[PDB]
Amino acid sequence: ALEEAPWPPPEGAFVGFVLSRKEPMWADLLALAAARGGRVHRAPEPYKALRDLKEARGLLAKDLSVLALREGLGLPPGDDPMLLAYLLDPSNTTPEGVARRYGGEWTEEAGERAALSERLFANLWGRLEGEERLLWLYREVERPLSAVLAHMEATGVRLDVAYLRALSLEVAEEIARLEAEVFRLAGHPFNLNSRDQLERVLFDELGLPAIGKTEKTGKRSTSAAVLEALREAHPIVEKILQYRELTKLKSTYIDPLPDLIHPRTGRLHTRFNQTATATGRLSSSDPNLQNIPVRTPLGQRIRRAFIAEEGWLLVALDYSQIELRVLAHLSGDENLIRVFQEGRDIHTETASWMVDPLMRRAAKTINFGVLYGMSAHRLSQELAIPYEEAQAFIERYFQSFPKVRAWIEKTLEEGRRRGYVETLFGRRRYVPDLEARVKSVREAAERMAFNMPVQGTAADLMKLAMVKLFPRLEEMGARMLLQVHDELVLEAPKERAEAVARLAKEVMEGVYPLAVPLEVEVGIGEDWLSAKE
DNA sequence: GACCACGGCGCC
DNA sequence: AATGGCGCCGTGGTC
Ligand SMILES: [Mg+2]
Ligand SMILES: [Mg+2]
Ligand SMILES: [Mg+2]
Repeated sequence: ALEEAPWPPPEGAFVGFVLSRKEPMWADLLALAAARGGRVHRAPEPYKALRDLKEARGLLAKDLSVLALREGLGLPPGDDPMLLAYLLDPSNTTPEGVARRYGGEWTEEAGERAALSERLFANLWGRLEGEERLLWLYREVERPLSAVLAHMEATGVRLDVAYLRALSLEVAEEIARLEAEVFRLAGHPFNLNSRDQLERVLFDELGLPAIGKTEKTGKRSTSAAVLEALREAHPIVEKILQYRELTKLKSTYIDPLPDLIHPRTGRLHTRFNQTATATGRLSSSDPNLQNIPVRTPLGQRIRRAFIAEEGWLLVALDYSQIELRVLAHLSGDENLIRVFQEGRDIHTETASWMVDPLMRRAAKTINFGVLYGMSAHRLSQELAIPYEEAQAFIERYFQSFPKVRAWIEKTLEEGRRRGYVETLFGRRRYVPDLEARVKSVREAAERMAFNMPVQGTAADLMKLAMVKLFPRLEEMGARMLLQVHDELVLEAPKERAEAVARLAKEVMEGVYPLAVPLEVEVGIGEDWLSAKE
């Protein structure tokens, strides 16, 4: 429909582009086009044409920006219809879906993608007419965040490859020791990576008791939860659990990651997906750097591989109990607020009449369990305690936090009536199953509905913090590298590391004052692990 | 080679 | 913390 016109397009044009593969740091830019004023302009030479653009404006704008940055061009992402649609309804996660829903078709041609971006923007922008709070999120959070994310993705993080290569060889030997032992105990070799073959050995051959079933197909489960309950029923179980941890870590982190170092940067580059979750959280992929191990000994060895550039240091910042602090704000519960106001540690309170680092991490679990409606039975089982004691603290927990219960009840009722729930800033998630006539389904929905305002507000705060923090770091010559939901990892020159850490901490803590203070813990170090002071 | 569903599990 | 939110592994299957 659009009149074909020579490259370049006029300022403000919407861009379309085709990548050889989804990851922009690795993609070949196959085609580039732009649409505006009833015309479409197709670039004869996509790479060179990139220099003609003032900004990347259109579907998946950030992806193009990342590729431009990769090529040394400071091309910032602007409007992206995906972000508008994601704010309207976070189930809007793909261009295929968004195009279908809001006025077009996602094809494989740059020109059509440019045209599509233009008309989708017009339509979506119109749908936002009147949605003042979603507009504010778009302008103050999502749109500027996309530029920040573009820089993070293009910067990447340094990884000690030789170290991981050496580690792989060690872990391989330990795994061989484990599988050889398991096979002896089974009385025959099988594929130990097959949970189906494992199922038969444990429950049919060795005749161990099958405890639970798998969700979709009803097989006898061999999950860690089950194996843990059998650890003293046969010596093969512990060996299997150790085999699981080692192969999990080797196959997911140790072996793959070193092979993903980019030839130009010498660094590892993730993608931070901005329209991928139902709550407003970011996600990370290709590879996921938001689930790097940290809990077990080997897991910590893996995390140590993430290092600062020579002459620089990593600065790691974490919000402390951001979700509970958020819950205190949203519910307005006086006591829970008094808890954070008076700089006390809540999990401690409960831990005493329940200081050990285990008698606390057990008090945290319970606190969150009752929070999510865990009954006196369902919780007394999961945790080594009688049903009585379960129902016991359940009643008091809410006796002392009455407004938390009332907030949950109010949130669900409104969710049922409106069809959606919302964060502090008005980000929405639609949850229709709050009215289902099947209890298990309805109650699953209720746990999602109630979680979203809390997890989503925490996400809103972190995103806003990232938006505020980025320009300050640029001025100081520091970089933002990673976000892990309630954590940030920065890279700073050694001489400036301490100042950067102080500043970033203050920016994060004061991003948007609540009824309770936000607290941030900060560490500095040569690697991701050591940086967690 | 690709895709899928699944069970399973890494992080927040 | 993992109840909630994700992404990736190998297996088993298909195309
Ligand atoms: Mg933490
Ligand atoms: Mg799954
Ligand atoms: Mg296969």
